[PDB]
Amino acid sequence: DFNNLTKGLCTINSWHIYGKDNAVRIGEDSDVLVTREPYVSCDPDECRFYALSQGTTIRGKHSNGTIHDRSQYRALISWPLSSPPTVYNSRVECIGWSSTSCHDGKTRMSICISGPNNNASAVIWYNRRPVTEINTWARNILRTQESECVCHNGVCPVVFTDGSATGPAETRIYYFKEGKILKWEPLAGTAKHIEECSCYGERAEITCTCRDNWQGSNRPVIRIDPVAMTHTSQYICSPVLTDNPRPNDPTVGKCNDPYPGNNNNGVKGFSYLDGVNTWLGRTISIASRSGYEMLKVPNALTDDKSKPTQGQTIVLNTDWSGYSGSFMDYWAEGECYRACFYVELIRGRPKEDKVWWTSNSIVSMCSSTEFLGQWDWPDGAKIEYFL
Amino acid sequence: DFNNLTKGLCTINSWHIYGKDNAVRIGEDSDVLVTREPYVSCDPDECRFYALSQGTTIRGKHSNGTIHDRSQYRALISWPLSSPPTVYNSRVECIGWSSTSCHDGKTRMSICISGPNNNASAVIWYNRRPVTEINTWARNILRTQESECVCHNGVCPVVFTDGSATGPAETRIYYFKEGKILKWEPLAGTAKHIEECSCYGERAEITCTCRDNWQGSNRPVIRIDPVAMTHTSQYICSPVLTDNPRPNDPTVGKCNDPYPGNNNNGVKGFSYLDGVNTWLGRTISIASRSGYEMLKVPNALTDDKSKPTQGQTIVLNTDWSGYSGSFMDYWAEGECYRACFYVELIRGRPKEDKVWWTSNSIVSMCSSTEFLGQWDWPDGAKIEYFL
Amino acid sequence: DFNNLTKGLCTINSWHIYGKDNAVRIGEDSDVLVTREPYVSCDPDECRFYALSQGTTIRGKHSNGTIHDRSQYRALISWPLSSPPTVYNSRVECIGWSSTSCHDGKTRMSICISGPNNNASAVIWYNRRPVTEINTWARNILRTQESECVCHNGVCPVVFTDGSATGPAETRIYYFKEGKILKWEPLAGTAKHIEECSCYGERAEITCTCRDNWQGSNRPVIRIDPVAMTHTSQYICSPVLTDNPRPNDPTVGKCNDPYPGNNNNGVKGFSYLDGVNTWLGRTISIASRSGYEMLKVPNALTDDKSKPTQGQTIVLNTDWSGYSGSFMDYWAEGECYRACFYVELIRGRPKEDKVWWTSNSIVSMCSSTEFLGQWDWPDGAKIEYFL
Amino acid sequence: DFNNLTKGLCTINSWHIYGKDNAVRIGEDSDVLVTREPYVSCDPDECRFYALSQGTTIRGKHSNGTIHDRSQYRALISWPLSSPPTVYNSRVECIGWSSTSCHDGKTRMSICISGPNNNASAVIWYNRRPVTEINTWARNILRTQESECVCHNGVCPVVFTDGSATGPAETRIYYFKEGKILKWEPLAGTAKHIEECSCYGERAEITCTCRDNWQGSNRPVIRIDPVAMTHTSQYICSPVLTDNPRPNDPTVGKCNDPYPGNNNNGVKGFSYLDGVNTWLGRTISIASRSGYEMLKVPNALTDDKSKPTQGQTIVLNTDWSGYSGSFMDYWAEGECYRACFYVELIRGRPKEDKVWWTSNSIVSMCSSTEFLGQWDWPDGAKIEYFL
Ligand SMILES: [Ca+2]
Ligand SMILES: [Ca+2]
Ligand SMILES: [Ca+2]
Ligand SMILES: [Ca+2]
Repeated sequence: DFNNLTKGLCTINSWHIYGKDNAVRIGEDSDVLVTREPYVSCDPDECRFYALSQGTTIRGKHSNGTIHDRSQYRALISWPLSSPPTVYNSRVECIGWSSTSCHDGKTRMSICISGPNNNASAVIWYNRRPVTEINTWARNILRTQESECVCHNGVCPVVFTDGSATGPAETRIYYFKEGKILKWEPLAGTAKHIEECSCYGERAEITCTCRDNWQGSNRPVIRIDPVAMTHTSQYICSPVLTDNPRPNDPTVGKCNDPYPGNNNNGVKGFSYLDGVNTWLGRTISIASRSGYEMLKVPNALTDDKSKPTQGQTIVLNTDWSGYSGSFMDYWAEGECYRACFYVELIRGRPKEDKVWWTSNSIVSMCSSTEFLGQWDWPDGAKIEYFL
Repeated sequence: DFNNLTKGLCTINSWHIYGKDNAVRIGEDSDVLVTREPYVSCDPDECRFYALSQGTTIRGKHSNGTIHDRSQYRALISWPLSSPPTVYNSRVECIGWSSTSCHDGKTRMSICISGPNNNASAVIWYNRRPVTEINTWARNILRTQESECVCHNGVCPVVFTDGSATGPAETRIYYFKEGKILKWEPLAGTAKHIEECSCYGERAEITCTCRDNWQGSNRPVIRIDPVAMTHTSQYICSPVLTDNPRPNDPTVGKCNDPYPGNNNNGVKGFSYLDGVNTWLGRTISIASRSGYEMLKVPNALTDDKSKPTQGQTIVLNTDWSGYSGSFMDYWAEGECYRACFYVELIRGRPKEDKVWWTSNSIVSMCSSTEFLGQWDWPDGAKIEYFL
Repeated sequence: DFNNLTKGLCTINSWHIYGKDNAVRIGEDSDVLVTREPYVSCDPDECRFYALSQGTTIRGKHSNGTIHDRSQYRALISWPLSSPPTVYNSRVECIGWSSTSCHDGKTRMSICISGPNNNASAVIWYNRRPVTEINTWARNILRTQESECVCHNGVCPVVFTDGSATGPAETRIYYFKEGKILKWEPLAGTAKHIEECSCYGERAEITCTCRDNWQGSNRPVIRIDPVAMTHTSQYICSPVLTDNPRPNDPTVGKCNDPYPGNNNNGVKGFSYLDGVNTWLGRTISIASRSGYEMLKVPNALTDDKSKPTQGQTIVLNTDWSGYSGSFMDYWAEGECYRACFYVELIRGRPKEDKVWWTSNSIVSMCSSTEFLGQWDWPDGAKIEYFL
Repeated sequence: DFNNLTKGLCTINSWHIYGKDNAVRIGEDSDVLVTREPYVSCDPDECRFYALSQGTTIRGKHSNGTIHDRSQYRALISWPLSSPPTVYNSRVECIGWSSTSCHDGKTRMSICISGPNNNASAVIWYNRRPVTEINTWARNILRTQESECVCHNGVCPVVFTDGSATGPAETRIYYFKEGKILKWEPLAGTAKHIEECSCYGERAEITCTCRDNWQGSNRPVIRIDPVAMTHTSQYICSPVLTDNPRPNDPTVGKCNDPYPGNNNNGVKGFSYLDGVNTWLGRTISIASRSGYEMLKVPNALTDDKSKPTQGQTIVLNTDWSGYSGSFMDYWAEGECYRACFYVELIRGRPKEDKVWWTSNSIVSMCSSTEFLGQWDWPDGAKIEYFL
């Protein structure tokens, strides 16, 4: 029967290692697939890794050129937790270069976009069969979250953007039930530009922290109500800026406007916005996708002067990071939802020029109410063995 | 309980990418099997890829010579949708160099032919055990559809041809129930020569678009009634000729005779013949198996002057195609049958001489009532990496 | 519930290809295990391939020396029908260099022997746990059938030999129920020496055709009654001699004595002994394990002048064969038991010196009441690609 | 429903080969993972192999350096019995460089420790989700058993040590029920230092034979009562010393004190302590982890002069051994618990310098009431093929 967001977030006093696949390490001498834009997603019975294959192995010759995002040979694949995405164990969800996926309690919905930049289309799959199709409205790179959606009593909303990446675009929230469209609505609120939303849900409310690609160093937030099927957007108020690249943290920041300083760029990220129980993730570098850390900034969403009270380094500044996004095991035992996240560890091009490919591996963490010691969790591949 | 063709075809206003395995790309550095003559086929619970293995990997040395059709080391294998047919994940159905396969609702029937050209035999398997055997009647290359059959309340007919390929031959429609022969009957109607039939069924009627190898540039059609166990054949009337090689489209074409101009050659193909809701597939080239496209030609079967009103390019003329065939997920949700098809993308010999093998990959599409933008879906392997 | 041999043998008017794995072909560029002494065995729900691994891949370096039979790194593995025995898909049954295995209807019993030649022991496994252990009685290479046993209402007898191979030895029939020993009894009847028995059962009777290694060119037969738990032995009377090596067929042969002419050698083989419905298998060569054929010799067991009335060549004399043995799918649909068999196709040492290993692949056939044309089914590997 | 230790140990009159994976042999030309610290563990339905991956294949280049114990790329993986731990078949349990795992009857609990040496933490997983977290108390390499725990009516105790390895440390027995902490208690009794406990349970009592790393050549024993949740410790009295390195066996030994002679070193080991039905395992070498043997020393725990009455060599002194530990199939049929154990066969560094890695394979044995002949069970890899 349909899942229903009835619990709230547990208290996050630190983070524990949840998953880690060591793909590029293992892929130096194994049949692992070149992938990117990963995420994690739970069924009622198991949690899995997810990514867009590039349709080639890392050591395969057809890996030259996989710095490229959109092509005919990309796909949404998933595999067992903490395994590497191999040729022999990966399951294909749908064909496309942009995706999102979520179980509703009864079964799983998966969405893939393919197409030329000016004539793309989404095919919504539900219970492993195609059900609904949508075409470019703005006709400039139709695209979704690149991480899991969230459902509540059968309704699962998904944010798409179609249009420019360095300007005004058209974003829609679609509300699906059983893979079928219930309704959709243009973006509302004060957010200026929306990309790659990272979502979670608790107490019958869904929160997505997204990416303003053309203006904002602070991150927009869509809050969604899955029962009334309406929404609104804003920016995180805090001065602890969490996009990349970004300027340095000011002492005061914006609540309803992009904080300026870098244009036309960002990375996928997330946060858990929960009163004083609020944690933001970010690359440590402001210039580069390097390092990763979590920061406890009470009332970040609302308090425009808020600054960190506690923190945890996940990846050292010397180590390459990348995209990141939220997920929770909604069918786990317990009185509250335990917050989890993942970081994509990009390897290869552009920063690592001596190779001709671009891949990644995954580290995943979840919260603890304990205060656990911290380690750092690098990819751990040695680029020189690929030469 | 037995499946019953009770729905009709949905409205096809365009086609969406359904499946794609990228085998030859992935097989440059993975243990993928050399195969050909693929197809797709659905059980009640999952849809799979199917093909005739050549009993060797692509990079394996025993791949030299796999331009050859009939040998002791060929087999019908199936694998998970959109995976590549690998050594470690493929399931063997039966041993043979010609096949067809279909689930009847209760369980699956698979048919393989093996033998020397003059002493071949079919073994009908049902629920993974061998049940019934048939011997060459004409004693010249007993052969079947090379794509899935169709059932209705337990009866699943299959078209075989035995005899010459460049002349009069003996074709039979066998009607199986539970893997056992109910009846068979010689070919009837006006079709002159029958090979490799592509079949679908709706509203308790089965339509196969086949291949006249010795005369026809227009395609013969067998219509089958699974309740009365009778049939009849014809040719598609339209002048939009859909075999290969073929002459150019005239302004008027044949309904009960082969349209002349090329002898003793063709390729497997298909169509969905549904009033104005009619779509034909073809190679774009008339000379070569190059490119692929779908064309909307209302009343093609009956209207001998019919010409296209809408179209979709699937594979660009610069890209190699090959066989193609129909399938539908008869156990999918919905009020109508959503039409699907697949194209075999041949690589290697004969057209690509620098390698000593011949393999292929698969693209598969299904219909949408939407009007989706179009992309082209090439194999995407780079023949030079095999050198 | 326990299986009960209640049907009789179908009429065998010819043989159809049942299974074929092409392992050595595929193993030239895949991770396939060096094996030997294969067989086939059916559960209620699926039929599988079985063999003794040598604990190395064919292309692996540790394959030098696998001409050797008994070592610490051998095991009974099984795998899906017609796949090759690969590292990633094979299931280990037990550890040993001699084996037999059979499902009793409720679950499967598997028996492996390991040890030094003078201190060997059998461990009987039942439902994948070890249950019963037996030690060398004669203390000279304890050994079993190397093909599947047969059960009836829970009782499954197994023939072991312990002792000399070129002389008098001690053979016992053990009767197991639920993996536990019910009873055992020394060999009886007129057979002089027993090795590697190939067994089948019909109408509550079990027939094993075995191998007299020190004297007989004609094959001994143990007939077993699974209800009374007694047995008796004999030789096949016919002059169509079916061991190897062997002299030429005389016009008259022995019923209760070894036919003389070659000493201290043989190969595993089988027959189906059923009135006029009797078929014997043999290598075509008398000198070498070359070629394979089936022969219809009515009343072979009893009629000491019987000579062939029909035949089928399975492997041409120019192609290497090896061991062979019987099996039937006792849970198949139908009024009679359809007779099946397999041939081991040995490759490498001794006959093929340029390589340093010894492996094999499998062809398997079952009967038809039809008269099917015949093909020949060689291994099909090309020894020169291993150089 | 929860498992309940209600049977007692069967009579062990000898040992039979239970499992053997030949990983390093097979890993010379297959995608097998570098691992160490293995063990075996049974679910209600199957028994599996377990080990800490090093996140690389043996032939992979990232295997240089895997002599190292604690890193970010290690994990607890399990795989099917007697298979090798491959990239494509291994299941990841949790992320860490120290572990233990046991099914309680209802489902399985797995515990992994990760961290820097001074800020480590345990995450207790239960039914494949994380549930409970514990932090370093002594802040010097938090560590567990490196072999399976044991449960009784839902309570499963686990021994951890935190502190120095060559001195006084802090050891705790935690008692888990449903993955949650019931209670814990500091170490008690006369044992001086505790590491890597090997545990079994019979008649509602749990016995762990552990390792005193700084003083004892004789092995400490924790006996645990899972109903009262208390414990006590001691040393095995016997003079047949079973650590390594160790001095030579005296004629008399300690019951409540470490027997002196080697400092600050040992290996994981085990024993089954059962009146006269008592068997100890040990390396044959006193200097080196070489060879392995079992010894029957009646009343070893209590009788401080006890010396062997029977024995079995498992691995010859010329062959490398390593860790060892106990397990039993608590859900096996029968009136008593059949005692099993495993030996880790280390290959590579330190003793085998010409390679740059360190891996192992597994041999596993269980008891028989029979008196079975003995074989020796070496790794069987040939280090020269890795050069
Ligand atoms: Ca930005
Ligand atoms: Ca033609
Ligand atoms: Ca003989
Ligand atoms: Ca010690």
